[PDB]
Parts: sequence; C-alpha cells; structure tokens
Amino acid sequence: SHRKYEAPRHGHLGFLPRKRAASIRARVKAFPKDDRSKPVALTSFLGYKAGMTTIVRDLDRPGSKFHKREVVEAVTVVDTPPVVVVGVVGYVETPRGLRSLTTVWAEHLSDEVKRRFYKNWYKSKKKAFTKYSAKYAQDGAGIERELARIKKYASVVRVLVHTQIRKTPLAQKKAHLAEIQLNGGSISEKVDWAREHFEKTVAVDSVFEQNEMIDAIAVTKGHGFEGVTHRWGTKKLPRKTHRGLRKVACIGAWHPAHVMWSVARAGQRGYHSRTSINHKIYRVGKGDDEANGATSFDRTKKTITPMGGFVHYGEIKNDFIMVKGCIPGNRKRIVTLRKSLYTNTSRKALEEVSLKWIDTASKFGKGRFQTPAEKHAFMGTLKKDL
Amino acid sequence: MKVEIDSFSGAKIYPGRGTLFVRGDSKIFRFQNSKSASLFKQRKNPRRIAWTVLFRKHHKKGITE
Amino acid sequence: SGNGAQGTKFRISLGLPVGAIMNCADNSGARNLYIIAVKGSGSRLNRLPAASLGDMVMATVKKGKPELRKKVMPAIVVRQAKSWRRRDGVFLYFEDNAGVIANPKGEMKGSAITGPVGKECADLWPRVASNSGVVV
RNA sequence: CAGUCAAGCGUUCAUAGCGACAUUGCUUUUUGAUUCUUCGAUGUCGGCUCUUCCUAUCAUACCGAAGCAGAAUUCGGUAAGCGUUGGAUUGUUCACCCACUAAUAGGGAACGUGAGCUGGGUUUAGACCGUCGUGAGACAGGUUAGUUUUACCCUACUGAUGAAUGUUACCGCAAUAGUAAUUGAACUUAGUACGAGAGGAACAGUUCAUUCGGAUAAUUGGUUUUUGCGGCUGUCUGAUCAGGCAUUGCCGCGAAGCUACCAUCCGCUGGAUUAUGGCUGAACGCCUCUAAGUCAGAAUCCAUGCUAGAACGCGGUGAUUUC
RNA sequence: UCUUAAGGUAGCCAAAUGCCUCGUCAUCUAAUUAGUGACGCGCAUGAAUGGAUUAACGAGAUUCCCACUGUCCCUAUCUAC
RNA sequence: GAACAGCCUCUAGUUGAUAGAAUAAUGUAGAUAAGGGAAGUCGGCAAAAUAGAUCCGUAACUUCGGGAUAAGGAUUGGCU
Repeated sequence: SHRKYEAPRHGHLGFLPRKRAASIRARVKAFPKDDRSKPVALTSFLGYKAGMTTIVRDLDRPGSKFHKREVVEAVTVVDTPPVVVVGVVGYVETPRGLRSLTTVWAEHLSDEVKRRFYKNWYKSKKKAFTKYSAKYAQDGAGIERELARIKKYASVVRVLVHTQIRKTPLAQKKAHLAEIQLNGGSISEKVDWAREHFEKTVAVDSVFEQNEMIDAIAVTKGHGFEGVTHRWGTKKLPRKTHRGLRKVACIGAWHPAHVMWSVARAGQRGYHSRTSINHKIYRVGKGDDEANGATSFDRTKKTITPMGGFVHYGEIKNDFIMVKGCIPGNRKRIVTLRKSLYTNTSRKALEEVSLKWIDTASKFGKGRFQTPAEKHAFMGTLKKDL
Repeated sequence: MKVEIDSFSGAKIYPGRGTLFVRGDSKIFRFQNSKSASLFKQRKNPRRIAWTVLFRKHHKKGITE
Repeated sequence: SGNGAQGTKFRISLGLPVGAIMNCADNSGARNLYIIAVKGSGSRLNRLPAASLGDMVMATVKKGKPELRKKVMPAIVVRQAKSWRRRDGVFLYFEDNAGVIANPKGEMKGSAITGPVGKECADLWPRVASNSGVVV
C-alpha cells in the first residue's frame, strides 16, 4: 500500500557513505580547468581554521531594503601562514586517467615537512631524503633531466607544498604537505615556475585576493556514533513506544527481503570530507603588521585575535583570511582554500566588500570590550593595579 | 556603526551582541546579554544590583571620568 | 500575502503557529485573534503553519464583539514576542504578540493601533503603518 | 481505465470539446467466482514512522489543438526529475467539511510496514440494554472494562577494524557505485501588448521567500555535575568561620561543550536528446520536418561538480636493519 | 370489529435501547459521524422483567471551558545505571 | 513540623549486594527547555499547573444535613 501522506526523504543520498574520512586533511578532488593565456598561479592554499568572529559592513545591492545599510555577518578566520614549495609532480594523461610520471623534490627539506614521513620521528635516525639530497648538489645528474621529462610529458604538473605549523600555534609540529595544481601557461612554464619556487614560501596575498569567492575543502567535525534521529533528522517516535523512540519505525517493506541502502540507519556522524563553494573573502590580513582588525571606519590599532585569544586555537600572528560565514571543519583543523571552478556573477561575487568593524571581544563568554585599553577605560582602577 | 548602552547595566552593547525588548508602552530596552535581560525581567533594581553602572553612580564609586 | 504585498520581507522566526491566540491591537472591537492559517505558508508533513511579524494570517475572533465572532477574517501580525533577528544583527522581541483585522487587500478593518508596531509589518502594510502609533 | 464506428449536441459544423445504438480491449488499486498453498498457527483493522517503485500527470519544465483577442481555462504529447499539506467529527480504510497551497493525483511493495510502536476497533472470558428464545442462550445490533512475549544466531543494512603482492612512509590516480536541488511571491516590463469596454499578460532584469540538503556555533536562544559564584530551608559538626546530609536538597546567574529554520552560511555550468517547431529534399516532374542528410529544443539523459575509493585496480616518491 | 386476553396509560427517547442513520432542527467550532437541548408511527422505549427524577458520592463512561504544560510544531541538552 | 509524615541526628546495628576503565548509539530512571499552548492522540495518555497555615469571599442546586477547601483573592522571612 502506498505512503498515506507524501514527504521528502530524510537526508541527501549523494553524500553516502556517511563514514569517517580517510585522513584529517581533505584533498582537492577537482582543480580548476587550466588556461594558457593566464600566467602560472597556484590554484589553492592550505591554512588552519582558527575560529569565527562578527563583522559589520555597509551592504550595497540596488533593490534590497538593506541597500547602503550596515549588516552584521558571521565570518570564519583562517590562519594562513605562507606555505613552502618543496617538490613538483608531473601527471601524464593516459586512457586510464592522469598518472604520475615522477616527483622531483628540493635540495633541503625542512624538519617540519620531513616529520610528515615519520610515525616515530624522535626515535629515528632522521634518514629522509638524505640520498636524494646526495643526488642533488650537482647540476642535473638527476634533477634537470627529471624536470625535462616532466616538460616533455606530463600534461598536468602539481607543486608539492607544506604548511608552516611551527608558526601556527598548534601542538602539531608536523607539517601538512599537499599538492596544488598550477593552472597557467605551458607545461614548461609551470615546471620552471615550480623549480624557481623550490624551498620558497608563498603567501595568501598572491593566491587569493579580496572580494573573491573561493571554495573550502575540509573534514567536518566528527561526532562518533549517532542515532538516526540526529544523523538523518527523522521524526522522533511518539512518547509511548516500547523499546525506544529515537529510531526509524519501519526500515523496509516485506519485499525486497532486505534492508535497502536508502533507509536511515545509525552510524558515524561527522568527520566527512566536504567541499563547500562560493565563500567570499572578506579580508586578506597580514601578521607582519599591527592593526589587523583596523578598518577605514574604526582606525583603532588592534590585531585580529580576540581578547583571551581565539578559543581553543590562540593567536593569529601569521597571515590570515576572513571568509564570510561558516566553513566545514572545526577549529585547529587544516582547511584547504580553493579557487572557484567557474566564474559566477550573481551580483554577489562582484560585490565589493569593505569592512567597517570586526569584532575582537572575548569569545570565551559574553565579552564586552574589544581592547584591553577599552576595558581599562571603562572599569577604571582595579585592586590588581597598584 | 554606533554603540548601544544597556538599559539595566549601562554596559557597552556592540553590534549583534545582546537583545532588544519592547514593552507595551513602546519603551525600548537594550540588554548586553542574558544576565542583564533576566535580572531586568525578574524586576530587579539596577540601583540595587551591586555591579551595575547605576549602582556605581549612586554610591559615587568611580566618578573621576 | 500574495497579490496585496507591498514589498518583500526577510525571514522572521516563526513564533505564532496555528492555534495561537494573539491580542487584537486595533479598535475593531475584537479582543483576540485565533490563528487558523498563514497566507503563503509552505507545505510539510506534520508541520504547523506558523506566522511571524507582518504576514497575513486567516484568523477567528474568540473573544470580542459578537458580529466579529464566529467568522473567518484576514489578520496581520504586528507584534511577535518571539525574538527574531534583523539583518542589522540585533535580536528583538515584544512582550506580547498582537495582530489587527484586515481585509484580503491589506486594508485594515479597524481605525487605530494600540501599542508598538514592528518595522517589517509597517513596511509591508502602509495602512497599518499609517494608523499605528509607534513603529520600532 | 482506454479504444474503433459515428445518429446526434455543439448559432451553421460528427469528430474544438463531446458523443447515443453497437463493438474491441487493457488492469488487478473494487468485489465476486474458485479452493491450489498454509489449520504440530505466515500475528488478523486502522493510524503513526520510513524507504522505494508504477503511471492511468494534480503541480512544476517544454510543447501541439481550441468554439485560444487578452486573462482564466479545456484537450493532448514528451515527461515520474521534483513535490502533493494543516486541521474539526469518526477506530475507521472510505467519507465530509474548514483552510492554506504551485498542487493538495491515483496506486503497489504478503490489501508494505505489531521480535517497529499503539491497541481506538474487531474477535475470549465480566457487565448493561433492545429484539429473539419456555429456557440455557443468539444477534457482521448498540455500550462499557479487558496481560501486545523473545534477537546474543545467519543474512541484508548502517557504521568500524583487518591477514596476505619484500617492509615501512608520503603524495596521488580513478574503475565502479551514489548524486540534488525545489517551488512561489513582489518590483519592473506594464496598466503595456490584446480588447468596444470590462478587464489584462509574457520574455529579459532585480529582491526576497517555500520545501529540501550539507555544514557551522561569531551572535541570540536552549541545556547546567563547571555542583563555578551567590542566596535559602531543615538538621548535624558547642558558638563563629567553614562545611556534611536532604539519592544532583531548592532558587538566581552561569562560562565551555553540545545544539535550534529558535541561530547563521552555502547549494555549479556544458553537451546530447524526447515531444515539438523547422532547412534542404526525394519518394510521387507538384508538394512534403524524413526517406538519405540536418537546425533548434524539456524539470529528461550524460558529463562538470560533489560523496566513497575496488580492503585480490593502479602510479610516483622517501627510507630501507652488518662488531 | 378481528386475532390469542388486553391493546403501550403516565412517563421517556436516535437514550448504554433507533435498522434506515453521519435522522431533522437549534447550539457549541473556522470546520464536529463527537456533545448538549429539542422532535418522535419508537427496526425493537415504558412502568418492582420497575418508569421518571434525583442532592451527595464515584481510581465508572462522555463533551466543552479556564489553568497548565515537550502531547505536538521540532527538536535539543543534562545526570545516574 | 499538626503529626510513630518527609528530612537531618543520638543509643544500637550495618557499611552487605562481582569489580576496574571509558562515557558511543538505543535504552531504564530522573530533569530542563525560547515562541505557541492539545495544533499531538481513539482519548490531555504521560507530564505540568494547584498544594501548608491565617484572613477575605464563596454560585447553581439540595433529601436543608450538604455542595464547600466550591469558584475566586491576599499574606507568609529575619530582627527589635
């Protein structure tokens, strides 16, 4: 017999299986289509999710009730110290997909990135890329020839980079190393761009510009085993039900004599690789200057970390990025910022955003002051002050 | 952007933070947070709550500004 | 809601589901309005049609003038009492939820409004804004 | 439920829409007919919950026809991608109103779904009534009260480990499988086209909203064993200070975490096509969208994108154990 | 007048008794197969197989209202085991 | 305290219920929830609300005994 009353199915079937992601760092499944007219540029960056704040901006859109009016928006602050380029890999296209031809690396590898290749680094001889560096120190004994191979073949070249998490305030000390595709010029231009950038750092101000809709790729916050009621949002069973009410009542008809793949079941919630799109860049801030949170309307000497530090993260002494809204993953998590795979207009991507005031009150409670100067100016003299 | 004042605690209300309450007499009361809002709604006197700006002013403590 | 809509309204937290008695804030003679439907409301299984500030509901008068009782008339919500946030960023509420009787066109049956009137309702219905005393 | 014929209705006019007398079918969502299976038992109405499927399409996309001027509508095609509600009365399926709505289409899945629930009804035993019976008792007549058991096994499903291709580590590829967005209103076009008037559009452009989905906790709200701070009662520690106990003693506030369309953010652009409208053009010296060839074209399909990554699919790269 | 003697009187009623039936009218609701008040050729009410009424009482059955609420919109969080 | 109520103590008696670690889902037993307030459901089932004492006020109906704590209001500590 048919469903007595229609209702949409609970949950998106296109996000299955709701299992734990294979790694804490989410990879970029797809990179932007390459051009040749455009110059060689990285198409992604790696940063760390620090926390969220609030901003006030003078919204302008011709036809809304809030035209030329102040709006309060949640923003996510991503701590993004410059990533170090160490290596490049060429991919040749084959009738079975892209296949990696070879990976050329850099003469000297930082101990932070070299720590990635170990699971017990302290109790090791640190023998890592030693023979590779021995192959180095000569002109092209095994380096220029491999780069020539990558130029002659390998329709796709991706630069291997790693994060500067000694600069980041985490307890990690193990650099996240990933691949960023280069999407400009020819293969020769991409390869010698990588070679020239070997052992060198690149900052976000080169990759991402202000007022840019980028994509965020991250592993969402994990929550362990969850029941169907919170994992899929199915309706709670009535109060008077033997054997529990946080269940799905009927998990299938008699025939087919199996539980279908589309019935809601309990299992792992969260910790999934997700790529969300169209997140606007609100500010590309630099740590190598004070007054990160100073706007042309505030003009107050003030960094971006709130009073008491970002909760569970700390300080943003590096470069950083203000993404509007929320992004997948929790704080302290490595996120990947990616260029958009299409050029949207929407009268929303080409909206010129200029912040008026960004909140730095303490997120560790109901914060009242933005600066300790403001706190002192309000309270006055305290007994702790002599 | 202009900053509001708590109608109970006299605190500095920055945008988005706090709450607004409109009485039947159309008297707008702005609260910095749930503490001030709840103490107001249980009809407590700011003049008699020790940490409020009104109490501070009434007991003359910290008037050098 | 629908043809007689002067402008658009941002989403406001739904605080007045079907079955809510809200005060009557006009001089039409009704004392309260019983919400029985919400104009423009969506359709979901086991989900009550709920109202917010400034949208037209279809209501009945349970207390008030006999000639206003026992019939079904359009009404408009002018105070919500369920705290909603504006794009400004502030969360505000009134101490009671109240509405006024109107015809389907948006013309108010009563002649005056007692108490404050929400800005969104005022901007949607100029007649309510005209007869209202204070708009917040 | 659908055809065929066409007396006739339709101001004239069989087929715009319909169509009598007849006749051909399909369906198994009615109910019969049967008695093949089950009486060393297949839990037996409805509702709730949830998934999927069908199309005989209610709405949404694009179209053809009209007794289509416009608006509204009616008939039909490709179409099941996407949705199809909130309530009063009833145990009810079915009904029937009140409304919202773009719409409130019809169905299947052991008349889906009771080791999922409930137990209102039916259909044990108690009891009342009416009629029937001399009586015990009967009554798809009414009424009231009436125990709803077991999963730890196998499989399926949801998640989670994992032996073994020298070892170990890092970065990847992508077969295959899944896939997702949806609908409305307002401004403007425009009081314009159209129309004697009454009335009254649409494409493009903006602003929101509905349903759905995936995240997130800046803010607001919720939660309080932070037993964090304060207050309070009774008692106990000789009094004070500090505390114990009252199964978290109670109250106010309460960070953090978790979390709410109760809060915020985000939800892509290319190609092939279906109907259908055409080009050239025979068949058939004329014609003809079709026969050869071909142009456009739908919420369709396949890609782009998104999810997993084959634990017997794979690549590249680092290190590779000697007194 | 006939049948078996009498032919349903006071009352009461779609009642725990009415098939038709979700009876008809009024009221209660936005909407009522529910409730109440009426009506009564009443399948098949009715006088100690007791009729009608009835204050008080009731872990009896039913309807509405006020209060209250996570029953629900629509879920979330916390504690012990 | 009205109280061989509940709650805390004295004398007396026990400290006996397989334990350790962790804090997932679903449970069992307790709770709390913005706005609405029965829209849930066969049905307000379950829960909440009320609650002691003093003072005030108390309707229909009635077998004059009741109904009645009807309904409905206010107060409540400490100290001198």
